[PDB]
Amino acid sequence: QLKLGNSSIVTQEAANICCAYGEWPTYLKPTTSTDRFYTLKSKKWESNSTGWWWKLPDALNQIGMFGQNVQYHYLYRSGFLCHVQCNATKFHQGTLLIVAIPEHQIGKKGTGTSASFAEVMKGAEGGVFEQPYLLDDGTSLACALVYPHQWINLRTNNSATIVLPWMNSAPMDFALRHNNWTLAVIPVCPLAGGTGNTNTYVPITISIAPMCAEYNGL
Amino acid sequence: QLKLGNSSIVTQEAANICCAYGEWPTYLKPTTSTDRFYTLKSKKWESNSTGWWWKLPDALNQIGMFGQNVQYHYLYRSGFLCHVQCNATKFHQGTLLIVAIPEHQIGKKGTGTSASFAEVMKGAEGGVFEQPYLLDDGTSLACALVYPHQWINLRTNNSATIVLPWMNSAPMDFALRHNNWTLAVIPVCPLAGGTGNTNTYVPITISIAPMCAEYNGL
Amino acid sequence: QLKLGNSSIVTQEAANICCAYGEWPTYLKPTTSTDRFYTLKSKKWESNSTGWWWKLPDALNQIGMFGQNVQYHYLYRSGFLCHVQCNATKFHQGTLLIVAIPEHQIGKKGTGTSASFAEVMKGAEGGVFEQPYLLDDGTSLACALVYPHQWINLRTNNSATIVLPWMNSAPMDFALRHNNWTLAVIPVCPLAGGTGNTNTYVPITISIAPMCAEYNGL
Amino acid sequence: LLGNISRYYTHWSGSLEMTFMFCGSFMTTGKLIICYTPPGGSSPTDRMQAMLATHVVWDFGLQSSITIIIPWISGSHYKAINANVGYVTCFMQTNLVAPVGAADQCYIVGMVAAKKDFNLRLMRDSPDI
Amino acid sequence: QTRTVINMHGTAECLVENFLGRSALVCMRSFEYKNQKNFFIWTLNTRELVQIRRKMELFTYLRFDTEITIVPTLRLFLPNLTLQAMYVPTGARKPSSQDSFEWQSACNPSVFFKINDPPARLTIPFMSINSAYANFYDGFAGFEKKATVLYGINPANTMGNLCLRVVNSYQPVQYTLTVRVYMKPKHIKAWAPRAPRTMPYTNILNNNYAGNAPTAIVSHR
Repeated sequence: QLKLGNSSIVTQEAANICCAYGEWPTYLKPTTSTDRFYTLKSKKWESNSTGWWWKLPDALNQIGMFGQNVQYHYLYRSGFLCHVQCNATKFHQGTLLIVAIPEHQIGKKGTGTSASFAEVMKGAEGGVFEQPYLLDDGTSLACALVYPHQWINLRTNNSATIVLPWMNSAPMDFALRHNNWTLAVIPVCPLAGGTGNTNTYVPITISIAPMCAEYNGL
Repeated sequence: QLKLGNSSIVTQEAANICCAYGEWPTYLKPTTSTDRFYTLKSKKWESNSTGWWWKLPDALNQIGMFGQNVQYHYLYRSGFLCHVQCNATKFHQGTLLIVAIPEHQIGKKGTGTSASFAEVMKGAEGGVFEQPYLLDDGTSLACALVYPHQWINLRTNNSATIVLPWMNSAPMDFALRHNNWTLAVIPVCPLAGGTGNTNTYVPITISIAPMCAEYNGL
Repeated sequence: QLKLGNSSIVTQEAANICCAYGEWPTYLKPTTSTDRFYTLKSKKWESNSTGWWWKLPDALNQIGMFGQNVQYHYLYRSGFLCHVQCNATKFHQGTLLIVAIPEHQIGKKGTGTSASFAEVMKGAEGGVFEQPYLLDDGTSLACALVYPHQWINLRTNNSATIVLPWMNSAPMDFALRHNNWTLAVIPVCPLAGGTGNTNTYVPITISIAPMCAEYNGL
Repeated sequence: LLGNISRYYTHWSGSLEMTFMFCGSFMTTGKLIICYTPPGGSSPTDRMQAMLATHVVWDFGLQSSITIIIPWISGSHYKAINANVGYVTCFMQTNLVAPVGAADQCYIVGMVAAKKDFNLRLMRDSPDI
Repeated sequence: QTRTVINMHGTAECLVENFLGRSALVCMRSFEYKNQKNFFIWTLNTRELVQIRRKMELFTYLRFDTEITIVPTLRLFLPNLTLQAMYVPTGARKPSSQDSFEWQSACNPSVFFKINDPPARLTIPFMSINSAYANFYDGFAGFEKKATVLYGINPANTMGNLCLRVVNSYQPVQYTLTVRVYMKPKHIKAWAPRAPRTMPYTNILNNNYAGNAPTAIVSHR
């Protein structure tokens, strides 16, 4: 039962919580009770789904005291603890690949113009892959394992944990229009809980905790 | 994950691997990379099945380097590690009795003439009990527990292990036409995985490893 | 009476068995009873003969356990002990030059196209010099003494021994289509056992022993 | 990553590790035979060929994902005749046991990596783009 | 069909420094001269050539010092013309024309060479405001919620511009001068390697893929 600040979340950790590139997040004039777990809206993992993605600073611009500080303060610097729970019975099957892409430049298909502020900055709602196979990046899903990756296998491994440090080429950056990380949950193998489709949902639960958070300018 | 020589097999051992009559097999002019696991063809355990039997020296006369040496070399002397895996879900039920009969003289029913070379020497394919209740031996299946025996109970015990030493009244014998051991898998209680017979197979996997193998005459 | 592994051969050694360039053959994941003498078919040394040549890896591709390993294993590395016996009475006369040519690129006379797989890869049968004087190499038989050489003089020296190490610019190479060595027996002076040609044969006996043999890939 | 990085290098040699991950239900059970054929040898076509070569019996019931370590291999493009190296094959050891609940269909996903013994030597342009 | 027995080597060749860090022909602009314009302007970016663009896009962040080598070339329809290569850093007005006041500056570094002389070199140090170049940027240059501000362009990532002027532009002969630019990174430090790209390119300002098909990379068996 994990708990940061006031909020708590019940976990099912059974293996070492791997830190992204083995660096535990830390903060180093700038600087405090907003370091708490935010559980995003549950997402339906249908058999015909493609894949979801949340931009963490974008995802937390409007959520509680963290959102209030980001709207008030001109800068930020924050690590992210991402907990993903695919909730299903022993009967269900499939594989979720959780990839924390650094600087995931969204790429439209068969257009000249780039993605606008609307298509990129979903916020708390999160986005959906048009082409999961190409990560909407020109890359391959086969090559997506270079990034901090984990597997939710509906057999054995029913939850994933990612610990993202401050990945940016500046000590601090802006949350309003920059996205250091992109947490992408992609179904590698389609959900096949063949119970006559009594409940095809098998919803995914995302929980983001901004750790070692500091800001500049009150 | 057991492995002898080059080949490996994934096991589900959860209890002491009982040696037949408590003797670990050993070799004692005569004498070497053929000590590897040979996984025989999977056998369908239907609800109406009777029971299967493999004669180990007969079963391995045509399999790989062991078969090549047996065909070349006039003698042999080899212990046998027999691993039996009945693969089924938690829903299935039944009991497999694994008996390693020493010198299992096959006995036809209601005939004067004895069994010919065809009926006895099945080889890799293996044989089928005409009367499982009488072991095709004039004995009783009730009395079959004097031989090295184990139970695959589809609850708890889903795999069996037997370790047969050199059981013969000579230091060495001939593989081409003598059968020291007979590994018999007999379903005591019929398979009753009553899932509407979606998959009535529940196939059995045999894996024989000739341990402490030596031969005489190149 | 020399003997490697199981096979033995009776020798008539009377002088130091010279190693090719003074290096005793040795082997240095890759690595065994195939290190035995193979006695090739006897060759008639008629008065009008030209000269014979065996490509050692080619000569042993089809001979016994060595041939079996070469056909199975993708690589090899082996030294060669070559014993040549010219069997004749005290009455006969002549000189055999035994030259172990490294990388003896066969050269056709008065043609544009190079020698095909048939003309080069004789195998156990061995080849015959079209022009012994030029070694089928563009070189001279006069210059053939730079290679590891020995003399069977029908007076005094009635047998020759060569000990070829691993001569290749790689630690290991392929036997199927590469010939490190070429053992060539060339009659410098014609056989003149003038006994009224009662028996003009005086047959040559070749015996090759692959020493320090290792392979890669079962 | 192995292929994309190595296509920038003409000369390469080293060992690999291949991880096969099963994507079926928890209740579903079965056996596969995964055999490695060294270079030169023809790719296996029947279980008897697979059961003789360097193989592993991968079981879903016990082990979720299996790892096979391929010993060091080599190849070069360098007239053009290309190159050939050993194969890796998988044969259905048994049926696929699934209860009334779990789907009949299942998926297997492949993974490859190079061990610390891998080496890339001669740098050339990749013809991908 | 192959003969390969490759012995074990060192890791010298497979260094990131030796991979990214060597000269590559990025710009091949030509200019006619006949009986005011046709000056050389070039934005410093690794995205112009597809091969080096993919090789650089293998990594997220990377620092280097840039050796820019300019090779002149004269193509008459050879006189030793004077060439001036001026490296204007970001935030300085670009030369409006050949006869522009920006050339006669006391702040913009430049080199004077001629055709018969060896090709010119400059080493521009790690120039960006940001502590490392970002090949990809999941943000916006400005704060305006308008199409005017382009997506995925860090304005700190600009390395400045290089402007080459042929001082002897007015000459008795009609010809063409072709400028070759070679870019060589030095002391390269790389962080957060990216997934190698597969599909072709459209433009330097954007990562759109058009399509070896977009539904299948490898030619199907």
